[PDB]
Amino acid sequence: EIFIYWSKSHNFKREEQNFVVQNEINNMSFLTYSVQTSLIVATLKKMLPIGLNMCAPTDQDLIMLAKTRYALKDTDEEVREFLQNNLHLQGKVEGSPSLRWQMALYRGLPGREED
Amino acid sequence: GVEIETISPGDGRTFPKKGQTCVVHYTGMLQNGKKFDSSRDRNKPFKFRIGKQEVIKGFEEGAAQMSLGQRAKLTCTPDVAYGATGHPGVIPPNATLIFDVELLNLE
Amino acid sequence: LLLQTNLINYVTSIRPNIFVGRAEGSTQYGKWYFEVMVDEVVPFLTAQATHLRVGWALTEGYSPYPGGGEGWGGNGVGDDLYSYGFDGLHLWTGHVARPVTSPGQHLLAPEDVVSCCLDLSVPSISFRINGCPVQGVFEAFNLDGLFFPVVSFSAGVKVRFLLGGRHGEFKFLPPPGYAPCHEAVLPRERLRLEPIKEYRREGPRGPHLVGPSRCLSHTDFVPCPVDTVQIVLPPHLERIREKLAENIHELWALTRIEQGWTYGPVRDDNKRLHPCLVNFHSLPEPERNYNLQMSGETLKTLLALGCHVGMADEKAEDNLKKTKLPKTYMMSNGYKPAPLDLSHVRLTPAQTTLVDRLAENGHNVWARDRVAQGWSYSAVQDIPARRNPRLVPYRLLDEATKRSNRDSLCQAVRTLLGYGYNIEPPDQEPSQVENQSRWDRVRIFRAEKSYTVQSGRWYFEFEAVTTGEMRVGWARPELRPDVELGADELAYVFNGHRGQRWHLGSEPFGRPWQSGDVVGCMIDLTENTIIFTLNGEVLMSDSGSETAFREIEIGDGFLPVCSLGPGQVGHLNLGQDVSSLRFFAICGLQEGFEPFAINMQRPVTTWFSKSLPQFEPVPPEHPHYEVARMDGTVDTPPCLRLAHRTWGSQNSLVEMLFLRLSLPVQFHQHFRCTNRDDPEIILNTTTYYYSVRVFAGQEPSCVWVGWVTPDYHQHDMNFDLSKVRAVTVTMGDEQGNVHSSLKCSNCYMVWGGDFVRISHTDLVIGCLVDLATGLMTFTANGKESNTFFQVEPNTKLFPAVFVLPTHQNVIQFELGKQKNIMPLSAAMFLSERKNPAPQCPPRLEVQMLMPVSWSRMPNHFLQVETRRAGERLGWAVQCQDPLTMMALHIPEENRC
Repeated sequence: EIFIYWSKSHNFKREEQNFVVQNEINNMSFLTYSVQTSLIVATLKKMLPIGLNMCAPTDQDLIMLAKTRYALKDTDEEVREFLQNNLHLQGKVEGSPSLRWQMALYRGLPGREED
Repeated sequence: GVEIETISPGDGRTFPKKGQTCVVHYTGMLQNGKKFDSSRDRNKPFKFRIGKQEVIKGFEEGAAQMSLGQRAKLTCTPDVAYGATGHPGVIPPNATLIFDVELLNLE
Repeated sequence: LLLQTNLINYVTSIRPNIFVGRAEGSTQYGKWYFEVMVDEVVPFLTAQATHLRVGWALTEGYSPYPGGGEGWGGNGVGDDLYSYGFDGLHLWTGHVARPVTSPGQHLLAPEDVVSCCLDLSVPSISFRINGCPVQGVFEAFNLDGLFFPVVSFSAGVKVRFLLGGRHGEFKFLPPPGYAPCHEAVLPRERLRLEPIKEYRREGPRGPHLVGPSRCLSHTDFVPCPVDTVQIVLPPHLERIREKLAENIHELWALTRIEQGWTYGPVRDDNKRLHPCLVNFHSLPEPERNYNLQMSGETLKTLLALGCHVGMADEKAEDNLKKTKLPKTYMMSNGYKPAPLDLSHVRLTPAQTTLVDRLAENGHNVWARDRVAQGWSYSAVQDIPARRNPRLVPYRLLDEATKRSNRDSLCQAVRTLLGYGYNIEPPDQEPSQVENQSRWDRVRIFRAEKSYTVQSGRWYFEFEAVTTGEMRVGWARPELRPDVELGADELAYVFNGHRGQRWHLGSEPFGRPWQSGDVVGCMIDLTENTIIFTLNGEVLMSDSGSETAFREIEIGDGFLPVCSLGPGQVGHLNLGQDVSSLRFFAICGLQEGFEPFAINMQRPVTTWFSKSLPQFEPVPPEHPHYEVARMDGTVDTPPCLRLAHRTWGSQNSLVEMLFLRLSLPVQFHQHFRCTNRDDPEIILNTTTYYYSVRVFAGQEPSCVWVGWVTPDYHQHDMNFDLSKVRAVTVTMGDEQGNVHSSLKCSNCYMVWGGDFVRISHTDLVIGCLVDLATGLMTFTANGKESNTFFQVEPNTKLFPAVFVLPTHQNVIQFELGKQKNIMPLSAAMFLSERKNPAPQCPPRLEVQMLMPVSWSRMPNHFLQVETRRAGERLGWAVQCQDPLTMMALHIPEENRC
């Protein structure tokens, strides 16, 4: 949520550049100027794998479709039904070979319950 | 003509009389040390009636001194082997052969 | 002409970790005896007869890599000139089997006891079979390196090593004067059966790649101290000559006072009541002043090492006192500490290192003296036989004795330090024990070129079993086997000893691993980057970048590559089973990377850098050496001239060059004994000729000209005609009277310095062979030399020159003829057996010795089982599941 509000605002980016310039934050020793080194994007980069972990590889396809949805700036609430209307997205683990080994690992995770 | 050299003794008692088939598993090599045949690769023992001259000569005075179960090495000179003609495509002319012969069963 | 193929068994070798050798002033006995009892042998488990030989081998070249090799593969004990073997009917060496009479000879069968002996005094290796002498003896062989017992075997055998004592009972008295082999285990190791040099051992989770191992050289048993004679004794030492002596006069006595070893007025030292703490005046005068001058002698070692003394602070004599403890109380003339007492005193690490090497130089002088009185080493002490368990150089001693020695001189240096006299460390000089063999240092295991990746995102893990010098990463397919990974531009690798990137050099990058760390290497060929993770955490450079390398061109491709140094183990998990990868999910999975082997149903084939010198053609593009195929004028026969491109230039590479011509000349299978040319002589001759012109400028003392058998694999950068392999197989009758004395080798050569005041004229060394007599002769410059060689029928011999360049015009092969002697081209090519015109067809080309070459790693290895069967049964070996290989034989080179 913080990141989408990050990208959806413009003057907020300039004010962030302000904070970094008047406060002389290293932005490197913290992680170990450019927006590349923004702690917002850095934190989301580091927190991303945890988020992607929930999404099974069989959901990787839906995502590729939803990429188009946010491209045309579709309404955030309606994406829900964009995904229940476009419901036949998840593919076949047998029909797709790479998924035959991704889905295995995802299936094995004790924290990932199919229920 | 044929030089028998015992590698592992057999029985030293029963020798192939004429007319007893001899089952022998063998491997053969030109004297320079290259192989042309083995029966062990084909996987079946080779049988021949001693006295019917199916086999080359040295192979026939040679597998006669062996006993049952013995393993020996024969060195057939071309006189008591193929000879000046050769087995074209297999054995060059004027060749001496060495055979690791194991007489497995008699008949 | 056509590459021959056949099915051959895999053959392996097992040895005890017992090494014995000989050198000047070596601390090793020279008469060794061991047995092998054959339990079961399946004579034909496959089509090929079961392999089983016993014998001795050398630690400087007996490396029987599984798979291919000399001849038709199946290299065991006796398939080179470093091993000496016996199979019951034959004596094997140099890949030649020579029949030996034994009383009732037959192949090694069940219930057989083979007793192998080594007298390294003459050098000799006798045998016995079932207690019956075997009439055949190897002799006069090379005595460099160390000798170990060895059995070679294919699948389908069971044998038992009998090493005597508690590792066997020998069933047969060793012949007089011989020592059982269990008396050669060094005081720091345990007797066990191991394979010879290996690049792979089975591990808990999977195969463990193994780097080279360090074996003891025969010069690691000679104690070489620093001479302590030419030392004028300084004034500051004689000034302290007494207290440092008084404090070590009964220091060994202090420990045992008030115990069962408590002194008594009736007796003296060495009477189970030793201490005698009173003084050294009561003790005998000769050993007394001997102890004084031994304290001086330790100070003299301090001088020769580079230790000097300086006095600054309050004199310790004042602020030190003697403590009449309740312990160490004695009735003989009062009680006192047995050594001279000392108060609170400390020692800096410089003193620790100094006392370590100071104790080393005490042990090594003692061992040298004992050896000079004839003594030698034995794990079991025999005083009347004059053998000791401690006659080894300090580096090989055990930690208990190391510490016991260090305690005394630590006390001495402590007493010296109390008096404030400085212990000065000497200068530091970095030295390398072995330098010549830079190539027997690193093994590089890479995936096969067929797996090269040009796209996608890939991942693979590498577990560092031993923190050491290992490099893991990605490598372009045309990787050189003889350059350190990352030194050139063909590899992007990570070195974990201290964290370093490697590509075209080194850059510090990341932490060093510890034992058990798992380095996950991953590549993204869409972004063209390489990432390394250490235990699931990305390694970051100092700049902050998360990619080790960026902007990598895809090029021809990339491969997994690993590089293990000496004594280094590692586990390469390419990921054929995803669950095996331990840190894949933590870093590597969600980012899109795939395991490198993900559906390689058959595990990924790997090739390693095989450090066995093979002869390979001189590259047409070579930075240093060029070969010109000069044709033949009327005065000059066809030639192949070697020139050094960069002589005088800054990047000149001057090193021994081992050249040979590609094709061999073969001797006749049966020997005859039992100017213008005469046409009938030249047509009916069997003598053949070739010369080598050593150009003016190239020193003739740096050239060796002659022949090599097809098993010369000796890339020796310090060559001489005493480093050529040799052996003398001697066959005798029952009494021992000789019947044959065949002499075998692999390098039949002459040194150009035998033939050579000013050097401006070339040296034309000519070589003649009589292919129907077996005799070889050399001509210096027209004059006939005095070195003749005799070779047995049917041998192959390549022309060869070994030259250390000393000029940009080095040598020149000359394929000409003499009067009534045919040229080489007649011997080499069948079509030219009667053509007396010298030729140089395109198949004749100079080849040079390459130190390393790539080689396939077998998919399946033999499964050998070793176990100490009992105190009386000895160590057992057992291989029973068969393995074959479809060989491919290059006929002219006699290799597989």
